[PDB]
Amino acid sequence: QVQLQESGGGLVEIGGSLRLSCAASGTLFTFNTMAWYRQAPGKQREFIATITSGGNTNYADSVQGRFTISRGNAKNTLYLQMNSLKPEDTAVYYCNARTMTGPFDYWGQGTQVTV
Amino acid sequence: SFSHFLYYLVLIVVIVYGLYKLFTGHGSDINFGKFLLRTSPYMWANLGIALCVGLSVVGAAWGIFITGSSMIGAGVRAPRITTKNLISIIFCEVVAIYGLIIAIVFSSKLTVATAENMYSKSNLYTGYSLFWAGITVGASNLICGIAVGITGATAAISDAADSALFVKILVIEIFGSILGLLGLIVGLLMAGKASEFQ
Amino acid sequence: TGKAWCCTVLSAFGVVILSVIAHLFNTNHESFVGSINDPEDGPAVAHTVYLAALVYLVFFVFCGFQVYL
Amino acid sequence: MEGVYFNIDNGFIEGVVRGYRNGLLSNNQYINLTQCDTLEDLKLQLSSTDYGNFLSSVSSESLTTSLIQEYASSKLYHEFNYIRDQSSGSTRKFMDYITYGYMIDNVALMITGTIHDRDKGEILQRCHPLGWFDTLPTLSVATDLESLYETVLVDTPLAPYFKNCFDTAEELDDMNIEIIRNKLYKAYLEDFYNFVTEEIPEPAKECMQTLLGFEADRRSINIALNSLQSSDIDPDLKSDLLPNIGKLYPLATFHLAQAQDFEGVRAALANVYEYRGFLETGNLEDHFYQLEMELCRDAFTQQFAISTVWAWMKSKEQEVRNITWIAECIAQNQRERINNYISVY
Amino acid sequence: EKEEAIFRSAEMALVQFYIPQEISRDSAYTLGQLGLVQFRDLNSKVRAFQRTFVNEIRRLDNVERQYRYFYSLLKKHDIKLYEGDTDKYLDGSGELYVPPSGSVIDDYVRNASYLEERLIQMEDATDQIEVQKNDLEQYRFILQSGDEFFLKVNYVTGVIARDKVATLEQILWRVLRGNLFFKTVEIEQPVYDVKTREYKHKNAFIVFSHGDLIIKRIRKIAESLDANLYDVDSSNEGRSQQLAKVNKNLSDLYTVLKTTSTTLESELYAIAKELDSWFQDVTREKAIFEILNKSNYDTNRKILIAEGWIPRDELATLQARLGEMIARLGIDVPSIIQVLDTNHTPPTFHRTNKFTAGFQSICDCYGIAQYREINAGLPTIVTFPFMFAIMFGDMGHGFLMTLAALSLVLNEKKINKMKRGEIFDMAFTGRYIILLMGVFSMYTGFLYNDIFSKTMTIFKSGWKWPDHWKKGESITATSVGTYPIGLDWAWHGTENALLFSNSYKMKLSILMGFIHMTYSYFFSLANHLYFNSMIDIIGNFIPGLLFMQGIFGYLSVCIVYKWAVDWVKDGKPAPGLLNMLINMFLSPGTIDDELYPHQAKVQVFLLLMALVCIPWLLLVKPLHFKFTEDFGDIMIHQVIHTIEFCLNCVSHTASYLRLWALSLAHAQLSSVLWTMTIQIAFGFRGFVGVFMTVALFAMWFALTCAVLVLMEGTSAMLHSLRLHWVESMSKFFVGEGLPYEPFAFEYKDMEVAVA
Repeated sequence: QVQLQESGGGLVEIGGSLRLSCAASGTLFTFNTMAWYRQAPGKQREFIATITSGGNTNYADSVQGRFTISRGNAKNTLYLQMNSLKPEDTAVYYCNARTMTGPFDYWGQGTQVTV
Repeated sequence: SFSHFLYYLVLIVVIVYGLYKLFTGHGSDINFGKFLLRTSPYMWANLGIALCVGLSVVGAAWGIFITGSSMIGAGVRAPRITTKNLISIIFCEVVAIYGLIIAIVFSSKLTVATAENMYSKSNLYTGYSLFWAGITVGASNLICGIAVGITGATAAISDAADSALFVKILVIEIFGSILGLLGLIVGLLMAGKASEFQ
Repeated sequence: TGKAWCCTVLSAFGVVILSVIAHLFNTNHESFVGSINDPEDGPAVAHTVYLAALVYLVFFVFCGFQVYL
Repeated sequence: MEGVYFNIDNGFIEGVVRGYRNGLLSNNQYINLTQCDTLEDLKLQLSSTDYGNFLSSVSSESLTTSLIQEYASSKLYHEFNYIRDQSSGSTRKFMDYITYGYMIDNVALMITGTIHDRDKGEILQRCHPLGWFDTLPTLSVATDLESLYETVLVDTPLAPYFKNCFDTAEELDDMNIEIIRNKLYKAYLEDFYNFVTEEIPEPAKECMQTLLGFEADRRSINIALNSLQSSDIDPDLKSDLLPNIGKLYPLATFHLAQAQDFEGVRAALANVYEYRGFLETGNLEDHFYQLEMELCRDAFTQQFAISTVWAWMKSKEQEVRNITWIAECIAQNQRERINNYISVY
Repeated sequence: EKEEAIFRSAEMALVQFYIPQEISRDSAYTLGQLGLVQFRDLNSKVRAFQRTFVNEIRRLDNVERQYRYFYSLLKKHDIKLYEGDTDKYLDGSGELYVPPSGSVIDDYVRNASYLEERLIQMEDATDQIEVQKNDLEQYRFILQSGDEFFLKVNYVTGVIARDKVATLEQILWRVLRGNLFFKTVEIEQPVYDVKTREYKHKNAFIVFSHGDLIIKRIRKIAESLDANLYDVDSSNEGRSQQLAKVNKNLSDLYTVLKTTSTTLESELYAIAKELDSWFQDVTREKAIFEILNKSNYDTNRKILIAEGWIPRDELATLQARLGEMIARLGIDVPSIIQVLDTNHTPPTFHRTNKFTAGFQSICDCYGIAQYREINAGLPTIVTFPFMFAIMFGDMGHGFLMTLAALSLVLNEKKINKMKRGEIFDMAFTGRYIILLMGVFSMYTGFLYNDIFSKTMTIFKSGWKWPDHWKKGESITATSVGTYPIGLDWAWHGTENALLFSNSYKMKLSILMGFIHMTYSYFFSLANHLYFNSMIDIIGNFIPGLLFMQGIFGYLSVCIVYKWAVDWVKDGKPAPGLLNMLINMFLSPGTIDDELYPHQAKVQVFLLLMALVCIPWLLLVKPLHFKFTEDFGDIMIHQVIHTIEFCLNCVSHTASYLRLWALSLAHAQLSSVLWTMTIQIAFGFRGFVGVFMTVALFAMWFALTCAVLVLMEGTSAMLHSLRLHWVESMSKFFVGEGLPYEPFAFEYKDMEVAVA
């Protein structure tokens, strides 16, 4: 069985920088796609960023140039780093890992951040 | 015999199917090129590596039992045979070493390609290259094992008659064993220019 | 007589090998409880392995006497 | 090709038999035997050869040429049975076919001994031990061939060969037995040749077809010359006794059956090159043995061919004939004929 | 002082013997007691039955025939001869003792002849009684049969072998044409035939008919199949009367059998005390004449001439002991001994001890070394067990093998004295070589850092893992240093371990192979110099050296050089060793990735050096002989040697990959066996868990000992032998020498002699 865990969450000072870390275990292959999502109270989930196995990156316009997404040295490890934070960024954040075809689409439990 | 009947049945149905597709105007349905162009190159490469050592080992094993059974039979009244004639077994066994060696070299080529480049020019070339390169080494080694084995059995039978004969017959095994090197050399040449799967 | 020797030496190796393995488990040695797939509890395993060593110790002294007489 | 499949089954046999071939006496060894002057010396000289210790249990005063013949033969008969025991499949069938010839001879010998009312205990001790079968001595219980066939011979592997025999007179006789013996051999060689053609692969196929052909030819010539001792034989009756497989067949065998005298036999035989000069000179059987040995020596040059065991079997038999001839010359002291041994090797 | 004949053969001397005919027989016994000299055949040209001592040989040969006959009579019965007294004449020490007098030998001849005459008549008279005893026993069995047997003259009856009865029933049904009435019963005790001394399962039968002319045929048919027919009356009274009479005859017959049989066994029990002693004397009496038969008899003088090889080192003892003989014999004589020089080839002799003997055997089993060429024994002592260990690398299996050999070597005083089985004698002969390969297996097992497929964390590792990670998260280590002894234990259970182990072991295999071949090849030089053959230096050794080192020495230097360069720090791509080796031949002067400066210049030079050595090796020695049609054989030999040497150079170097293959296979079987038969036990608890653990360990230890030591050890051991006989030894070993085989006396087993 596959599973994922976030880490690095918590409250932070206004304008402060922060990093979120994520990992996935229990599968032999490298995931084609891995991504981050967020959800503030009273709203649906919002897309933030995604990165391919080839290192291609894509971002939401709201965090363009503010957030950066990257993969770690070892297989199926992921990072997100935000250089400054504001109240409109406060939410719970999720990891997502996907396969190029089929139902194999995994989601993490999530972690909170607030100003 | 029943097996020959199957061969002619299969020949006839293939002909009829080809003629049928041709006359109805669908002659382009049986498109060998698109099959060859669309099957996964990992099949060709792994199938080549497997048959390379597989057929080489068959050759060595076949060569050994050809030589060994006669050598043991000749040795019954001339046990001096057993220790000097071992060289014929050596020439058979080395044919398996060449098969193993090529498997070492080719195994380094089996990287994993990204989906965007799976069926590109370079990856297809490597797939066909490793397949046929494996076959020539395997087939040449299979043939070589038989020829050395048959000569080895002949040498043991002759040595039991007069020790002076063995040295003269041994020359023929050397000529036989050279076919192992030539198979190896051509195998390395036709594979040497291929690149690992990108 | 020869009948007793094999059971003697097999037990003799049993005593030392099982007890050494038990000690490493009791110590939580990395080569025995380090993996995610290793058992979850060192001393719990050590106890049962240690009892297995005692079983072979009984067979050792039993056969040691039978071969001595 | 030739060699890739033979050794799966026969490889061990081919090695051992050629081991035996290396034991055959050479010309120099016959010469050394010729220079002995007592059987007690012949025993010592032979022990240096491959024959080894085979007489090491025999007292010096008990040495006789018949004892040497018996022990020398027994050596071969054990080696043959050993090789057969290690065989299987078509090879086993082949070696049994070699055996049928000897038991066909034992049948005629046993009946001949019976019709003279001689003790069965005497007859058995001169039957050939390869031609043995379970009920051989039971052929001594009667004289009627119809009764013997139903009693015994239907149960033996010889049964098919009596297909042409039963039109006999009611009671047997010396001449009547011999025509039976030949009409058995007639069927046997044709069956043996057919089996070789059907079931034995190359190059052994052609090798045996040649070797069996020679025996058919020799069988034919002797029958023609022996019939000339009779007051009469119907040529159509004589025609049945000549095998169909020989080099002489059909053209020469037809004239050979029609022929009435030695001059006519020569006129018939002179048409065939391989026997062009046989009847003019020397001894006829001496020529046959010489040519028989040439064919065997040729066969040994093949490899991975089961005919090798036929070649070994026949060559070793001639060696016993040689050794006994020399031993007889030593014992009887009539040395001037001693050099007539036959040796190709 | 004696020379240490283990590095090269002992120096041999040829010595002539002139012995007066009077002292001949006595002297030759002393030379047999010496057990030291190997004689030549001075007159091989004369025929066997013409040699001068043939009559003497025949005399003892007839006695040995009779002793084989007597031994057969003993073995036919349960009687057993007196064992032992093996050491009465000699401890094998070579002390002088006096031989039997001629009158004693005459008495043995006379006595043996007398005994054969008695036992022949006695034995033949005995079995005649046994036949009658056997016959009456069979007859009685019929009369004791029940009346049911006779219900359905009216019948014929008898006894027959149980295999043949099937044919008898078939034949009778055939000739009676279905009117057959046939009954049969089995017999419980097998019956022996004196005709063969083999036993038959017998059977009894009866058939019914009236017609006289049929009854006659039935009797003939039954007799034809070796059946014993018996006349039996139809009345129960008559059968009872016949049964009574038969019992009287049978009762009386036991008295005859027992009196004669016990007489015979009393005779055998006497000779059984002495036969082995007689045989030991007579066999030596034959052997001594067999030596004299090879000497040159002189008719102009009462003297015999003989020749033999003696080690130059021992010659003073030979002169001394013959002096002692003359002292005891009193007869004066001129010098028996004259030393002689010749161009004949001497025999090869190597002195040995309980340690070296096993290793020397492994070499002699391939061939006898040429006189005073380098003995392969010494290099074999260490390199054979070490080349085994480098494959059989594991401290666990190494220990078990070491302990086994220790139990065997410490008891050697006891084991040497007892009788040993066929396989056990092979093991005992190898005790030291097994011990030595055991302890090496420990050392190389430690460098592989493997004990029963588990690693040992002796020293601190040179790799450091990340400072944090989560359950099941993949991680990669960073280097801190280098491990001091063996493989770093951080590699265990590592999911990419194989890619490091295979890189390491394959390079280790090639390096060991190259060094072993290089070291062995230099013994060729040590032979050429010792025999002062310079053309061999200039023609064979030098070109061979340049060809061998120019390619595979270069390859060895490259792989050991590549380890010394920090490719990651210095920012250059790590070059491919397979590519540069192949391209050096198939695309010379071209490089994909640079390994060192000026690489292209060196590679093309070394290629040219390798090529020019070919014609240099091929031509120079034949041409030298041509300048001094026998030269044709020198030409043929050299080209055969040339082509073999060149292709063997690559073929042999490749074959050393076996060291890696056998090791990798050995490692994986060990790992799987633990994973399948011990790792299970830790999943259970309680007394069921204890029982599961105790049972599984026994399974694990059984498989470990039976397969991973006995079978794997045997497989690896004989691959080490292959590498020595073929790859290593062929570089210097000439062989085809003559073994040293001195005339001597020893105990001969009566059982083996009759066999």
